[PDB]
Amino acid sequence: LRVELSDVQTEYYKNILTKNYSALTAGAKGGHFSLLNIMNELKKASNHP
DNA sequence: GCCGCCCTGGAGAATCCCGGTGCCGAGGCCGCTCAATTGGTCGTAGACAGCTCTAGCAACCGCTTAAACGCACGTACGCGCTGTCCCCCGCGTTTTAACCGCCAAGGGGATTACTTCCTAGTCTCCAGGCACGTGTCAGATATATACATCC
Repeated sequence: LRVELSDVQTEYYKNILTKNYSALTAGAKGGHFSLLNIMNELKKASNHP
């Protein structure tokens, strides 16, 4: 069963794939986003934001 | 009538202020002058691309087991109080040497300019030392088997 993505999933996917550390931080107080293992973060974004 | 004592006024000298002129610190100007700038040439340091192989990383598993953690108890030590005595501090007095200003000549060392030559950079060629891989060999280790012996 192939299902589409939400808007949050799509914006997280384009933020990870076109790396946007300033945009990926946004409202986070810590701001510690790790983009080592890009494809694992892509799978995490495809599963749940 | 003559002589001595108290009260009050104007002129001579000291002081504050201002102007003209000379001296100290600093900045503008000028002159030398050597090092930064400009322009041109060329070699190569590094950026870029490409392929191969190994380490790291996120997130999960499973097993073991030793380290971590929590708790209770107990007692040793940190800490506070008190005494005591001794040694350091404050002060007065006396000494003394640091400090500054002086010879007296001479050598050491910093510059400026010059000469010379030995030695280290550079280039070319070559060979052997270092790094890596492997065959072989002697010392260390484990067991197979035979002989003396106690029950």
